[PDB]
Amino acid sequence: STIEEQAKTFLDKFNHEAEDLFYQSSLASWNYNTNITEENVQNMNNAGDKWSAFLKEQSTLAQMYPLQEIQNLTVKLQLQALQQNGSSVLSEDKSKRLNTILNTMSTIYSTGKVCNPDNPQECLLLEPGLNEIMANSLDYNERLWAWESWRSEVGKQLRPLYEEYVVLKNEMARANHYEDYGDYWRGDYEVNGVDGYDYSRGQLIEDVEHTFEEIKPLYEHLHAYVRAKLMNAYPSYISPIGCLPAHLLGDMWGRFWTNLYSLTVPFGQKPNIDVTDAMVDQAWDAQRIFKEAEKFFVSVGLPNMTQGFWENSMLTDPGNVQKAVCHPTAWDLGKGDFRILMCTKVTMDDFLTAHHEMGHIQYDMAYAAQPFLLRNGANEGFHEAVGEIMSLSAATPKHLKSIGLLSPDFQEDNETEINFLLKQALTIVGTLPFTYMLEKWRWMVFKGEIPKDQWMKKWWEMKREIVGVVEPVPHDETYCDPASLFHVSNDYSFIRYYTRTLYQFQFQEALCQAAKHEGPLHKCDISNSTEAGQKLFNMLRLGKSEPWTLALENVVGAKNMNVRPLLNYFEPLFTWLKDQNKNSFVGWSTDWSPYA
Amino acid sequence: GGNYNYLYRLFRKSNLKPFERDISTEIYQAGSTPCNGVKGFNCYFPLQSYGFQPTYGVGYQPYRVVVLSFELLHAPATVCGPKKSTNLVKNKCVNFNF
Ligand SMILES: *[C@@H]1O[C@H](CO)[C@@H](O)[C@H](O)[C@H]1NC(C)=O
Repeated sequence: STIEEQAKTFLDKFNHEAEDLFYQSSLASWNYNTNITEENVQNMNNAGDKWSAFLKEQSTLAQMYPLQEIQNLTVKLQLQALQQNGSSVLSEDKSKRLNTILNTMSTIYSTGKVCNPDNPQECLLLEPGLNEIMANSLDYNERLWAWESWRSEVGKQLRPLYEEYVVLKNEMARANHYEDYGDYWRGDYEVNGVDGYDYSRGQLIEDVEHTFEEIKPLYEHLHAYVRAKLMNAYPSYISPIGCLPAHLLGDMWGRFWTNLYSLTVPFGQKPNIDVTDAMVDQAWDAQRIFKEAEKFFVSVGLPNMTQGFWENSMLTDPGNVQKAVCHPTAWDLGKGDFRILMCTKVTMDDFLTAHHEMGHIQYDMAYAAQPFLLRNGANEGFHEAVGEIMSLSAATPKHLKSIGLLSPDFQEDNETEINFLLKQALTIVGTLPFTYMLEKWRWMVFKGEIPKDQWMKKWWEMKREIVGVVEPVPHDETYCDPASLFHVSNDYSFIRYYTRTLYQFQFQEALCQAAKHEGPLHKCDISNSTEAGQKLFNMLRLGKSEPWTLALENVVGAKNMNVRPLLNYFEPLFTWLKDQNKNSFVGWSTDWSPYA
Repeated sequence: GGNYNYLYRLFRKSNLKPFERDISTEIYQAGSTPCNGVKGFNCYFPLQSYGFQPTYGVGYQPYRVVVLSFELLHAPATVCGPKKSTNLVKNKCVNFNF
């Protein structure tokens, strides 16, 4: 008879058990994180296995509804969220093979072990050591050797595994009403409900590169300045016509260029803004750090955290043999239980980390009234964006002086502002082209357009053309270079790490207009601004119940995905670089290589 | 470890009358498929047990609630509040409410 009325009853029956079972699983995971021991291992085992073996029946029964007639949008979305069969669309043997291949690639990638040929008794791991040697040093031979070692003894076995992983995943997508794995990655980023806010999978596909050309000159100016600094430092190791090699960046895969700020610092005479002395001298412990960090949150307008979070959650000093994980995480156990997991120290870095964690807690509690299936952000790029906005607005010297963390007689000038802008850019814009090229290559390889053999050459040529990174040493076809990365053997969509920064400044820009603040965007602050909190919370409380296209309307007034505020942020840096690369050409030619 | 000794009705065919109590454990039939007292294609249990724990947040922890309803039926009144009395005095013209 009825199919939409009983859908409500089925959803309620599922949610009532799902909430408490997820609470139990989260409690067990938190207990083992606090109690790293054998006894707490079976706790997570018997929580997670029960959760999966119970959600499997909920997924099974959530197909008896012909989801083409339910009038309610929320009910339809909730039922579709469970109508997916996950990876249970292939055969049992195919699924077992896929699980085994993912397990073996995950185990292999986490077993870095390369010795020096002269001393084969000292291998090195991806832990500090091998990475530390090539990340913090002024050398060209040993750093290149380490770069080759991590990409040769580990980069050869990942290719056969990835070759079967790609084809099996694409076959699963084809059996899953998807042309490829890329559209499955974008299945979440597709809303087809209310008119005017419809988003298709190809919209992001053809919009990522549409807005990419605008950020090209900003990256090119920084690239030219870094290359000129490399001439100033490395004698005749980089061609001015071309570009700098890969391993000389400072990172194994060239994601970040922050470690190269030491060799590219314009004005090192003025010290960077550090309040470690201020907090240490005035006796600021971890609890005082949290208390002073939440003052900004309550001044913006976010509600104060309830009692119980300060008690159940661990804060600082794991201390004795009872160890604890130091990974900053935000726990939403359910039933009104929120907790933090931190190893807080007396540091500005820990200050910003605590601000990020508080932002995560606030956004997690924002959608508390949502159902179990809708207690999440509108998309994947809002939690981290909200977390980093507070860190951006807390590192401003004006806020530090406001909270009495800086000397009131400060004489901040354009020199230190330019230096801080350059340092922030070296971390922010230094990864956006790399993220774009990696995501584009993954999309193309999962689309099947490029054959199995034509993998390395296309990747290298498009990295040279877009990012401008040349190969310090020649590479052969059997190398699987992109596979030697964290979010390639763990099945992680990496486009999410691209839009959120573009959202961040937009939000900041909007917050700037919701700040009544006149001046530079980096000095724009929302301290004591209640409107900035109310406008944000009006969308934060919505959660995933509303489309993210509709969600991105109460803060920024433009639905279009255009990179307005990123260039506005680095305007002093852009105008200083224009006066810097006057006699040095901006750009690169894909014709010069260190080996040829 | 989790207390599940308190249950609440989640589904019933008809709403409760003013001052009405339902304790029947009859299996609910959400859909049009009748069930012979067992869960099935469209049958679910009306009663759900809370999972009250000391670690639960505000608004989820158990609360003891007592409702006092006062009735004044035509029968003679039985329950009335206390009446306080003062001290007596003598040999002075006063007014009294013995
Ligand atoms: C942590 O686990 C150990 C067993 O490995 C147990 O003896 C101890 O009581 C536990 N501590 C807490 C706080 O649960």
